[PDB]
Parts: sequence; structure tokens; C-alpha cells
Amino acid sequence: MVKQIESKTAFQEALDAAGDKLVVVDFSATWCGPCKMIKPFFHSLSEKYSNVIFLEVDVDDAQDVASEAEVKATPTFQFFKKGQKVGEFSGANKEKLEATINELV
Repeated sequence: MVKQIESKTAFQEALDAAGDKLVVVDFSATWCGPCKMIKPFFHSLSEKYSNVIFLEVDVDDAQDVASEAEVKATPTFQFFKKGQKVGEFSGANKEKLEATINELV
């Protein structure tokens, strides 16, 4: 499934709602072009891996989460679980999301 975080409020409730399932957050500029160009991959696993929780944060609408997350280099993918950061990596490597997702799966 997918869940757009509009504010820090939905951020915490989203991690607790996930439970123990994986939680990969994608920090990108939906308004940007070359950045939103990597959505047919990350946001695409929603139909391939229905057992994964994907969060889409807009560094422009939820600038509150971008500031607290200290995201200064988009796109940036972070791996959270039970509400704990257990991995993260910045780079336009769509193929890495696979090897990484299969890591804490």
C-alpha cells in the first residue's frame, strides 16, 4: 500500500500503524522532474510487493518532516521498522531498493 505524509503528525502514526512490517520512506520533490522520474520504480513496488509499506513524503508539502529528517540531498530512501531507522541510503539507484528491501524483509 502507500501513504502520503502531509505532516509530522501522520509520520508517527504511520510508523505505529505499520506495526512490524517493513517501512521504506522515499523523500523526493514531487514538484521536481528528474526526481519524480523515479516513481515508476519505488512507488511501483506497491503492486509487486503488496506486503511492504511505502511512505511518500514531499519535501515541499511536509517540509516539517524534511527538516527533522535532515534531508539535504534528494532523492533519499530511509528504512524504518517498528519506528526505528534500521538502514538508509541516498542515490538514484532504483535497483538497490530491491536488494535492500530483500535485506530486512
